[PDB]
Amino acid sequence: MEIKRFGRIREVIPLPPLTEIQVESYRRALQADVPPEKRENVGIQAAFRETFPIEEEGLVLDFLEYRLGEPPFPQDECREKDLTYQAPLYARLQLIHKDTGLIKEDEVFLGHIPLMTEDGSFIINGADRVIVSQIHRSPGVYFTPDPARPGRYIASIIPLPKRGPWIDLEVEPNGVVSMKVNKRKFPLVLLLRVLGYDQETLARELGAYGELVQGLMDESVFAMRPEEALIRLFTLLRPGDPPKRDKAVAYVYGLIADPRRYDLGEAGRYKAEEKLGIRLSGRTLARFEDGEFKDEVFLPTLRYLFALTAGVPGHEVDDIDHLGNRRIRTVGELMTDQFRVGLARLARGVRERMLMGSEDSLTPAKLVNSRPLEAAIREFFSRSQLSQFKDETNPLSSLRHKRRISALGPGGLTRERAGFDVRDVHRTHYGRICPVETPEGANIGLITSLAAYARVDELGFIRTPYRRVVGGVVTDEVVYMTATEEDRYTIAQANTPLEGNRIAAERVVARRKGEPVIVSPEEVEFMDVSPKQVFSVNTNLIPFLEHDDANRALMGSNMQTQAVPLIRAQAPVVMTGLEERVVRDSLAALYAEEDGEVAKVDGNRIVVRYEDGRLVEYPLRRFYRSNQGTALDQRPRVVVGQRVRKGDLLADGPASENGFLALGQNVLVAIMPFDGYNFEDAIVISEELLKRDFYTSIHIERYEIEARDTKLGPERITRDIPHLSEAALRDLDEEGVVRIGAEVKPGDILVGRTSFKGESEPTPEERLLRSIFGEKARDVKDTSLRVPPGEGGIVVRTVRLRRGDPGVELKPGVREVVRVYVAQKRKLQVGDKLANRHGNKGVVAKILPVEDMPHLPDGTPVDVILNPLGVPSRMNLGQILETHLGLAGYFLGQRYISPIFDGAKEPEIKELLAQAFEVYFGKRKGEGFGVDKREVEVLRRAEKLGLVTPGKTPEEQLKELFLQGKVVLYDGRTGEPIEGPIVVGQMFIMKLYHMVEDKMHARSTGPYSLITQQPLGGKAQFGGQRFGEMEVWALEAYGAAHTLQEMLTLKSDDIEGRNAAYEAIIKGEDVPEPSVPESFRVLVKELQALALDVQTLDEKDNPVDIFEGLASK
Amino acid sequence: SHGARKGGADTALRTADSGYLTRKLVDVTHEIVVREADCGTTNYISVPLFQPDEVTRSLRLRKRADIEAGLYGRVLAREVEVLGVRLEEGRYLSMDDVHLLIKAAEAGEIQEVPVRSPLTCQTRYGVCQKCYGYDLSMARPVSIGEAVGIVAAQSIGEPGTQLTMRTQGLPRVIELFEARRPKAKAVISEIDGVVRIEETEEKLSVFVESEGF
Amino acid sequence: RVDYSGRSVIVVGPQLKLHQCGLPKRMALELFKPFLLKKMEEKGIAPNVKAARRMLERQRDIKDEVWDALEEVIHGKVVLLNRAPTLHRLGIQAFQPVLVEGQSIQLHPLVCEAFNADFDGDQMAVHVPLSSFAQAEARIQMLSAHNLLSPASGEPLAKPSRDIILGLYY
Amino acid sequence: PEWMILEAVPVLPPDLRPMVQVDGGRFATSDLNDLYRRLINRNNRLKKLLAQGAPEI
Amino acid sequence: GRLIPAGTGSDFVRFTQVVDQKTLKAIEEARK
Amino acid sequence: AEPGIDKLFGMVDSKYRLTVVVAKRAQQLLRHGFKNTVLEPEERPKMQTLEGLFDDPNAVTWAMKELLTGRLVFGENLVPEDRLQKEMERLYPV
Amino acid sequence: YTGRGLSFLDLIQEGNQGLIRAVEKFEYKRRFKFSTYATWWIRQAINRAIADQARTIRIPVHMVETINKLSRTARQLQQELGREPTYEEIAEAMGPGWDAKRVEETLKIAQEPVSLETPIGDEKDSFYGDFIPDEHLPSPVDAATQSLLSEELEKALSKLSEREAMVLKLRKGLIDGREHTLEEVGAFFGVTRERIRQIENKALRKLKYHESRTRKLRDFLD
DNA sequence: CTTGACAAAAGTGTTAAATTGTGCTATACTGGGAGCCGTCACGGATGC
DNA sequence: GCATCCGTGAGTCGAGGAAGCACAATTTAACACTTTTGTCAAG
Ligand SMILES: [Mg+2]
Ligand SMILES: [Zn+2]
Repeated sequence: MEIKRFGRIREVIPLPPLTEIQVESYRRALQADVPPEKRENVGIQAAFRETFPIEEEGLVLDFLEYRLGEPPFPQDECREKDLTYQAPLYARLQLIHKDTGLIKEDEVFLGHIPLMTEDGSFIINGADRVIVSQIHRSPGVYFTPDPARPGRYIASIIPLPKRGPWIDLEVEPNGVVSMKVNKRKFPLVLLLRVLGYDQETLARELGAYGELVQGLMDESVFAMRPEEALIRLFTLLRPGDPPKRDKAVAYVYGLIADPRRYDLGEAGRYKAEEKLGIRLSGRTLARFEDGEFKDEVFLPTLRYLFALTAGVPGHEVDDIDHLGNRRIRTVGELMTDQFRVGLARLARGVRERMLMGSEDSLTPAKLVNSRPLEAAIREFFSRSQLSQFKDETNPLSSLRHKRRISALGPGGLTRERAGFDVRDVHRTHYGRICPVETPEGANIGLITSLAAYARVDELGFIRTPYRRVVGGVVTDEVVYMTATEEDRYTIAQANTPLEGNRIAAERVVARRKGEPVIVSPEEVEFMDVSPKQVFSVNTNLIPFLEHDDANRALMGSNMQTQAVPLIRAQAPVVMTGLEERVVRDSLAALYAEEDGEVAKVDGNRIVVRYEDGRLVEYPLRRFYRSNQGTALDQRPRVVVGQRVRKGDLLADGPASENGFLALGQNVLVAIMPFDGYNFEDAIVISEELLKRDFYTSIHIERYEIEARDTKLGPERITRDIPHLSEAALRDLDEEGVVRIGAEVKPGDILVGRTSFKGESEPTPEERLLRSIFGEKARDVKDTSLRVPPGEGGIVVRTVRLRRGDPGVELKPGVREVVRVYVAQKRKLQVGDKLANRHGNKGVVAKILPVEDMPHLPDGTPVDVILNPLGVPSRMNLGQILETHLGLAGYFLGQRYISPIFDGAKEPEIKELLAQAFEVYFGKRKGEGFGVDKREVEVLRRAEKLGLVTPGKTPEEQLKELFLQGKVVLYDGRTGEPIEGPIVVGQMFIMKLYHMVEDKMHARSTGPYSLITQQPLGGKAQFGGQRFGEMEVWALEAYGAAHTLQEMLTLKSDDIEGRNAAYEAIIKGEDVPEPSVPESFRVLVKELQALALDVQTLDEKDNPVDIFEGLASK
Repeated sequence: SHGARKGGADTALRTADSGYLTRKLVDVTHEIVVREADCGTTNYISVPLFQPDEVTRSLRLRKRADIEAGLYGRVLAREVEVLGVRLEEGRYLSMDDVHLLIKAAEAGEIQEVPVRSPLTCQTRYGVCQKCYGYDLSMARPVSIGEAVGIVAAQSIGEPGTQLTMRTQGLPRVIELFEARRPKAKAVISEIDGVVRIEETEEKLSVFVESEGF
Repeated sequence: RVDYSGRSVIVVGPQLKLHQCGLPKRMALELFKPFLLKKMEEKGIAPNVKAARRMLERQRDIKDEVWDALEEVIHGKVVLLNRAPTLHRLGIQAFQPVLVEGQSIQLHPLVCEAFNADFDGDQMAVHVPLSSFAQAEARIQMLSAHNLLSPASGEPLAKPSRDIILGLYY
Repeated sequence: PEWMILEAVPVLPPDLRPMVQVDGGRFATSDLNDLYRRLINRNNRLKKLLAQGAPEI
Repeated sequence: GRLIPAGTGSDFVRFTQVVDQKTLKAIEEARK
Repeated sequence: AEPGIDKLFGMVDSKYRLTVVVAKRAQQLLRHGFKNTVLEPEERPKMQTLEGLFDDPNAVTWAMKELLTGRLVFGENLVPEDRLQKEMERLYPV
Repeated sequence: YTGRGLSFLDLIQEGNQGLIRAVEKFEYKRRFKFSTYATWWIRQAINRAIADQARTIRIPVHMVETINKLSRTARQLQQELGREPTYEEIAEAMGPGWDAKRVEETLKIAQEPVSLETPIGDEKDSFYGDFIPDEHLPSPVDAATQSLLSEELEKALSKLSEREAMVLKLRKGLIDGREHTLEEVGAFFGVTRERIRQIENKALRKLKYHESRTRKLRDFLD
């Protein structure tokens, strides 16, 4: 299967490491490789240098250096034992007695820092988790126009999230500038006087403007001394507190001058310098030195605001939604922030501990309490919104999840607090954030995916690469630039024709400040690297993207994530070229480090002899259960003695074929309605797919049980379960666990557990029964683990962890835990959801035999039948072109790589189809067969429809039909041909994770809630279906009063009513009349608890007791 | 992609508003039920067959769909004689009757149709059978005891998602049902009279003149 | 939340009548469990209700006559199919269940426009009316074949659709 | 009107604010138990302060 | 959780009684 | 649709009265074990079982067929409920 | 003392109580300032209040001190060893009379109850109480099988004689009361204890014979 | 139908060990810490 | 008449589970002893 590549755009640079956004940021944060003396003031090192030294105010706790030890357990051990993959963090601290002049130095153990795996995901509590980058407003100074009053602007000073209050500066109608902090508004003149500014300085600096400077001059504040002005400012900010100079200056310093409490940030400082044209010494609004306050940013901000109000040419407002004004916090920044919070708590504990208790005899180890830091870190890595449970259905799933950017999370936007402004695709999203890919629904526009070529810079601003164009020739120099820098140049398009390096087109389509323009080659300053940089990883994997509507390409890209690995997965016929890169960068496959020869090949491990001679053994991950239940296995693709070059493939990862991403099957697809089984996106498949095991996956389910200690006695996991026959215990071994390899069905026992019964006398009927049968009641009862309905399979693994095992930290009171991994081989069935890369999705509605599917004149039946009516409404024409190219490849025996927006076009597909028809019909001519009568009738009908040129021979008409992508398709039932030619091709169809087997649920009676006594919800808990308000409204509209009453009382919460109804049904009688629900009783009791007398009356207004006298004294 | 994302966000933020409006409509008209065959009221509404078009400034026949939506399955309050056909009082207007009325209007014989409507229904805590008309789900007079309030609320709220959101579309419907004061509210004449324009560069004033006011 | 309620993915059934839906055998067994126990007690399948329930607990202990008893039970009875959101009153419709081999509910195409349901992965809930009043209300008022006109406008709501219209026009 | 000021605070039945033991042995309780505990603690502290002749502040 | 005053729960149709011919004739004969 | 549904709808002034009558007749048939049916042995609804044809156990279908035959008198304030139940028990003991 | 389970104002009020106690017990003859003596009582009252009121399930002060000492020892060993200590090291460091089992039980006791209203998921639409079944009230299946067992037992007892059935119901609590002893039933019937035992055994044997010949009551035994 | 001998099952009465609750620490300490933030529209009082 | 603070609302399913120390007052496990049967021989 030779690969033919289309396209004329030559990329000067390759795709950057797709996981670098997660990996490089955490490497910068930890700095575990750089020696401590060479560490820069970033990340947790910056946090240490910020919080430390701690001063009692003569005891000083200073920090010298920190180191990270080797992790106690490897990744596999942490996953198996449900541990957290982390490295021990120790800090070196010194205690200095200022009065005494003695130093005590020792290394204190601060705790454990979770480590990142090579793929970019953490292992928290044995579960793979991914930290999602958060997009937020970049700190700095912005100038937004006031919407309430036209012609006026308001200045906003934004620090880092939870690192200071937002400052507002506004021009009041009176002409006096107002500063707003923490919802409190006051005259800015007071705080400006606190910074030691005189009338002459303000007159000389801000006087070259309108009446704003005159309004800024209030002799009441200017005549006031800076100390009295500071006291008045403190009184205005915090009323009631006594005016004290020390407290006032401390509060002001902590509000606008304390680096530990106020942090504008590196990005904020850079933005302030870029906008206001100043050089901030630090990252604070004001500087407290020599016992006095010095201005840093307030005066330049006020000057810029006054100039913008006046209307100077060089100053303009700032766009809040501009992607240059919006930055990204990766895993490193969030982890550093949480570490800083924990370290601040630790410093507070040290300070409150170092001033009390044996001050002379102190050591840094005793003072330092590391519990708050570890608590904050574990809270961030477990219970944070941005720390999401890893989606690893396929390597592409994890790859996208690591590259996701979420506007939600702690300190960010909210799902229902977000308007259209944040959800729209700004003009600066070009080449930095994927426009099409986003989760549709309530989270559309709030979660996005990073572009393919985009990379987050040091400050957190997304950059995109552009080729420098000078003198009309495009050079190989590539500049990674942000949106604010991008807005200053005219950037051409990657599809502009080039005569080598010189631009050939006289009229070049370019972008100026985000708007499309037509310019000359001389005016071109930058060029796009490639069309791929605009779209993310998923969208770059959709061939013929230019022919798909954005709303449907969104669905296609999203569903590419949900495709499950298949035991016979094969790469698509029509590719875009990123499959190999996705597989390589997802770290799912196995590749040789350098040149060498493979010495041993096995299903479990591969031993390779490199050129230097060293033996390297790579274990093969075999049938490991992913987070989503899919089976992730690596299959060797080499043989003993085979020589491999550096970077060559050694073992295919999950959902991969020879290093190419294989999320589905290449199946013969015919586009035609079929007996209504294609109705409303439904898909018809052939039984031939099941015969040769296509769309067949492996799913592993984990069932966990725990034997604990109980006051009644310790629960024992044993094979001897009381009142059970030998048939039920056939599969259980001597230890009470199901033997490995046994087939389990719903209701079968996986592990046997007996629990001591609560000491309570039995009901008299049971006692009489026991006396009649002479069977003494045992002291234990069956509490074993059984397969839930709708599940089962083959037991493939049993893990038994016991208390006292090395590294197994069981919860207190739990003797042991048993986990059973049961694997089932799922085949395609009716109700399973299939899809394709172009967003065409549907559930399999019929599985026809091979003899019923339409077949080609050569006898080849089609495998999948698609409804054509899904094309015109969804406007996803790319699937048609993929079908044509797949037909050409199927009859030519080759695969194609057509990159998005630069690849296969209509003439190329037509000539490929011409070659395919040439070989296809030459084979028939050589076999000695002419033209079918049915083919002749179809050709006549087609020429009546204008599809083929009249007067040509049947061979020429058939060739024309093939060039149109249509073939004469016969009917498998009647044998007569389909009256019109049918588009038949080879299309790549994925099997999605949504399967009817895991979604079907039913329930008659089961668990009920605690308070309302209503049935629970969810298939896992065996709950009922929610009959919400809208269903009740529908029942009322039908007027089904009795059905609604039943669904409200008999089937939901009428305890006596439901018990009597069940007893009547099992006795063959009709259910009785329902009674008052328990929910209304809860309502009445809660209203009474609110001191409201709710009484139910009758026709004569007499009270009616709905509690049957149980609540009456 | 800008327009596609705008449409997606519009749909996402419109489905919730449509559902909330449907909930309001259900909760305000949950008590409306057909409670009697006839309340005996003599009031009615004159459904107009002609719309006063302003570009031509004259009465023009309304669309067939509008007349069908406003007259199908309704009881005639007063007997109507059109095209030699006498529709007596208390006769339910079927589709054939609506088409006959439309043809009569096209012949210039009738201007408005007097029909019984829930607005004029005097039934307490509900409506009457002869005021509601047909049960549109069965094309026959409404059965006594049907929860027409819930049906009405669901019928109004179901196509709220299909309305375009981009004073127009679903927000217009919401502000109409809430009786909200529009921001760009129109100016209406409080009393009848002759209009007089006093357009001047300084101010624009309109005078309504009567015999003494 | 209600008892005797299930949920499953829907697929298109062209062979079904307008008043029929394809209820999976397992879902029917679980939803009609008390009626099935009573029927098994009536015949010789089980001695009493407890033995029948124990037989139904284990999948491999279910004989072939249990399915025949289940088919006998559902004779005449109907189940309510529901699809969220229930925007209008036709979001819940009564259908006569038909036992099918599989795990997906077979839905008639004509009611799909009434349900606003396609087959791109939709899920629907099944509810079982119990008494004579509920069954009569479902079969007389809530039946799919009895609600052919839309209450909103009076025009037909269960009418020919995409493929049907395409074929008839062609 | 004087009924609008509570002299005796009603207490919801404990089953509507359950303190249940899960199968794992952990105890799960509602926030109403915590609110009632805070109210009772403050009331008893006020009673003790009044009995001890605490100052007006 | 009561019977709603609409549809089959409406007072107009809630109290309707169905009786056969034989039992009705027996009642009339035994009464009159 | 149910057999003869148009006639059943047209025989009453309100469809909910039809539903009430059908449900009450079905419960009356269930209580007496189908011994009070007005259907001839050649008119009883039948179901196809592997053993053979048997009587239909769905009381709603029986009530609908009986009301279709037209031998059932339905209305409001016909006879006292207690007297009606006593007479029906006397005629058809159960 | 803030952040230890009690709010700031509660700590202030408990310290006020301790201050009142200190004023009651203060002596000025020793020439020590009031702050020195009052601090002891204030911190004692605050700590006692924290021990007695910071937990939903109250724990005695001695057990609170034991838990605090155990936590301090565990923290010291954790910082010394650079890892989380096992129960053996903690028990060894605590002192005599402590083993791994006692440490595990103390840690189990020190487990605060979990709130029933803690949300799970990005949306605030789920709670713990939605996933905890009610295992107190009998299920419909349990009530149905209890009623079936009662009916079957009543039908089976009909085969017994009038006196034997009454004796068995009295002796097994079928009259909703506690199982009457042999002497009580004998005095009720005016018969000696031995004859009551003999007739009860004979009736039980007859019921066993009937069950063997019918096998209509075995399924309810479980 | 009863009349005596035995052998546990349960209850009564101490006994200290375990558990629980209250009292007491005497240099001098004398007013808090966390926020902090991207939504719009619509009652409806609250004043000027 | 109008600017402004406050309160309420913004779709449905499903799938997501940081002192000890002494000392006195209260409870209870452990036994020791009558008391009460449950049963067995004697017909
Ligand atoms: Mg759908
Ligand atoms: Zn009326």
